[PDB]
Amino acid sequence: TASIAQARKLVEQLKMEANIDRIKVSKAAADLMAYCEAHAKEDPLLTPVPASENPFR
Amino acid sequence: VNFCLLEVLIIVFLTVLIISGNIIVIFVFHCAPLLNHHTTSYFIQTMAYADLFVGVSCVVPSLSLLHHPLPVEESLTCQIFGFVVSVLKSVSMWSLACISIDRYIAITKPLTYNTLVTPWRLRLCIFLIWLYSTLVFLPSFFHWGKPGYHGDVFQWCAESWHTDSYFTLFIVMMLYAPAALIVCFTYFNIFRICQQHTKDISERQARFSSMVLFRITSVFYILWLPYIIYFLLESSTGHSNRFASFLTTWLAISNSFCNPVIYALSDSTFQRGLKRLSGAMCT
Amino acid sequence: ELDQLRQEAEQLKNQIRDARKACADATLSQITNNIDPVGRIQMRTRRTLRGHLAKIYAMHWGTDSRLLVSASQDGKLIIWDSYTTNKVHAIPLRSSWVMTCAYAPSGNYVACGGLDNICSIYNLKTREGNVRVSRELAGHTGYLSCCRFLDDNQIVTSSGDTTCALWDIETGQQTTTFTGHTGDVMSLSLAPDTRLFVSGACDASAKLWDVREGMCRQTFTGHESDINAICFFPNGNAFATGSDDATCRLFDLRADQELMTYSHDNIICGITSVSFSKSGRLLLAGYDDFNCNVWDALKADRAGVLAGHDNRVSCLGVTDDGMAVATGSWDSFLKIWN
Amino acid sequence: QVQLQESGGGLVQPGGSLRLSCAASGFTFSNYKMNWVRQAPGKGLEWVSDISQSGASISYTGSVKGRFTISRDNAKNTLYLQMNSLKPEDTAVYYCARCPAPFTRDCFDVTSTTYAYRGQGTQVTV
Amino acid sequence: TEDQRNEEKAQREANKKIEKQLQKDKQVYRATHRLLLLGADNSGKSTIVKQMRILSGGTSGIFETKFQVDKVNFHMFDVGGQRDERRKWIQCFNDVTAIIFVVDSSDYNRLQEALNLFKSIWNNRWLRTISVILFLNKQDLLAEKVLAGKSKIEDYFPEFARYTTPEDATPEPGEDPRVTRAKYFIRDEFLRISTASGDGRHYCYPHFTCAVDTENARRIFNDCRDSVLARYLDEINLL
Repeated sequence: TASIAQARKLVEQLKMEANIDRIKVSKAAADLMAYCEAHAKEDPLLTPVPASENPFR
Repeated sequence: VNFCLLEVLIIVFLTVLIISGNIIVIFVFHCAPLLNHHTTSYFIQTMAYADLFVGVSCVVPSLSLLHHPLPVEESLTCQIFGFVVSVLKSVSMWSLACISIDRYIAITKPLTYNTLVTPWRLRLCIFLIWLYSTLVFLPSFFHWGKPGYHGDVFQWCAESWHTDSYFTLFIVMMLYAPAALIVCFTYFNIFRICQQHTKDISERQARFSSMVLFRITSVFYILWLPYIIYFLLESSTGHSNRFASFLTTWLAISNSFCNPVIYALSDSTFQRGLKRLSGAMCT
Repeated sequence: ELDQLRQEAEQLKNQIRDARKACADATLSQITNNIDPVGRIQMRTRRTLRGHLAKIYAMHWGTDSRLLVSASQDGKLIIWDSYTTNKVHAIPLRSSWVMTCAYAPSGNYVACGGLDNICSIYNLKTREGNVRVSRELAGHTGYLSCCRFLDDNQIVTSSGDTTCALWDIETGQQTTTFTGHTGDVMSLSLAPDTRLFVSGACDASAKLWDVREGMCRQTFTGHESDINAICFFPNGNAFATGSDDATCRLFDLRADQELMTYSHDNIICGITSVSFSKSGRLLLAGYDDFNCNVWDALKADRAGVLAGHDNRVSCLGVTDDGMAVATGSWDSFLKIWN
Repeated sequence: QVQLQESGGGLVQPGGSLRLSCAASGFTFSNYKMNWVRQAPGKGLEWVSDISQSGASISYTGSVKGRFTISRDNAKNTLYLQMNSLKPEDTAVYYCARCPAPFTRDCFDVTSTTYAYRGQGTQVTV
Repeated sequence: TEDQRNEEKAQREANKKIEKQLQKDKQVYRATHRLLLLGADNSGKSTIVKQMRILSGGTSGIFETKFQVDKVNFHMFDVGGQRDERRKWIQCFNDVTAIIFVVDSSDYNRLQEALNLFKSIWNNRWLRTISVILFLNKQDLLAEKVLAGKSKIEDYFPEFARYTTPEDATPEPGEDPRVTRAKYFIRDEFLRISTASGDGRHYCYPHFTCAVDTENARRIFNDCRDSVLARYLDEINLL
């Protein structure tokens, strides 16, 4: 009773990754770079700011 | 005027290496703060302060000999200059002794060391170093005698002021010798402890098969001993060698920069702080 | 039927791997050759926050991006004003061995947890004025390695009993359990959309969990060793795991597989903490060579280093506005970088 | 995925030999110190043997010190336990186990209930 | 504004009070010595912390034990609450002066597990500097086992037959010398671990303790004193 339930559970807990509609990894790269090019200027580490804007300087 | 130039070249060389490194030691201790929270660091800071006052007090022989002799104090500045420098070296040497006193405590009471040696009593040791070194050398202003041969620079100070053999005795038995004997006792005991410990570790290791504080203290002491030896002889005898007096005094002032150099050559964390300075403060 | 279904799960794991290989149409580094490199990021210790007695093992920034909380194993949970370099509060913890601290988004609460197996919630904006523990969340058996507030009434806590849990502070019971992990759960990050969270464990697996259903949405096993710390990409559609095999990894949620590795041949010690910048272009990773390297997260290039500590860097955080980084470390001193 | 598959195993006489194998997947084999662990029936997990990253440092538990011998093929990514002179207390389930961190000398493999980087295990019996 | 400068002055006053409390607890923290207790369930770590306790420990999570001998604060942590894997929560005990590692010396099938655990402690990169106060416990049971026979060290350790006792004690093993051959051999099996690793950053301190004993706190005192003294001599060589 427990063994069949656990085996069915493990098959199901792999099946949900099988049920994942895998968007292509090229589109994954496109999404990552599109978020980074969209938010490029508002990043202080990537785009340094003057000491008037910088509260630590 | 060539001879005074030959005298002043070595002392301006001593100024331009004394001045720079003591500030570097303070900036490194401020930069690396795990290095900051040891007891020996604050005494090394106290030495850096005393050596920086040594530099900014020996700037004035450069003014006296480099150009025409300039008393801006207009009446016997060398005397108070002596009372600066002769205290300051004492302020340095007793500092070594107090380092030894903490290290000996760090060996004698190994566990309860932080119970024994606290930053309050640390600041109290530093304050009594400056206070004791100041107040015992005070009768140099009382004309009881010239305190030491710091002040050989100026041709009235080198000839008119006659040092006192008695005052020479009264300064060495409370400031010059007790620092030496406390360093001797503590480093003898610590070297004994390290020998016995290393013998035990060698035994326990071989049963189963298949000292920058000492270095800086010893360099300071050997740079300083010719000065005190000929100081005792020219005081008790009264017949002096001007060449040896000049050389031994500015050799005893030459020990001022020898702490940052050797402590940079030795210590790993101090080198990490100094590479942090050389990386960050420059560009 | 038991070994038959175990065999079926074995071919199912193999077909998941092969279907990911079929769905790995183009890698990230293939297309990013047209991108200009990020350049050399050089960052400096703007503030140096002193005043911890033992190793700092966790920190969390504030949502106002000025306050932060630091946790250290002397027993003190300290709230620091980063601007003024003033400790706003100090908290004597009941048990000093703590491994995590979390700052509430509202700021009224702060969390901590560790080897005493209770997640303590301290109220900051309190009636009396002295901060005190408001709740002690018991029920996990392993050590608590990460906690994160969703709100003033929902916190997810990871644990060393291989189970994450979603807790109600007001009742004091676990609303939901998340028991899929095999190894000790060492971190968790909640999404920007807060509907879901990913958690990494010592079993080299990072699992995506939905907070409302409470079931394992996804699993990723691309690492070799213990995943120490995890962090979502700010878009919420990816996350970066920092693991003890001297590599960071980027996993996308909808691709359901690894994207890139963030490692070099020279670096051989473990990631202890990992974080993201505001745009997510710079991936930040603390380490055990006493430094903090920053990578181009799109190009996988070691594009800077933050050397300011002489013990290992335990915790790493980035402000919500991005203006600062706070690298705590085992040398008892935390540092603010820009 | 970090996957260790066992091989060898099966029936052998009470004076016989088996070459237990473990193929490794999903990690650089050379970086990890490898171990052999056995689960005896009615007994907990107990460490049998280990080998360093380079194959230099090799150790065994005392019941099997002269009898068993291990070798690891980094070309084939396989950990080998030549099992000589079986006893009935040598009959157990045999797991290869890599140490949790790479480039390290310390190991925490043999645990009471579960450890992430063990294999599935092949049973050997009388 | 004026009110903002008043509020930042209040921030400075709060920071001053917090820093005063931090130094006031820093003195206590540096006065107290933290110790990590490790072992197994059969190894009498419970009774050993019982003689440290009798000469407020909670079960949940850490079990804490506080004691002093010769006015030195010792605070030692039994971890009774976590799981069976310890590769991560052992990293917390990196600022510890000394690990007390208790071994059941009379059970020779768990001795190899104890040796592997000691080897992991000695070779852990975050435990490379912590001395290990080894406590080979239950020497009454080891003596009774070896004198009783019917269970041999060569069953679980083949190299016992090529062993003789180099140095020993008269009064405690004075019943029979063969148990001495036992009680030092196990000791060497730890010291063979304790010697081969590292350039002397930490030191093992083996001890022989029965079921009930009194000088456990004194032994922890002297071995912590030697380890901290060795730390300060390595600092004298460095600082």
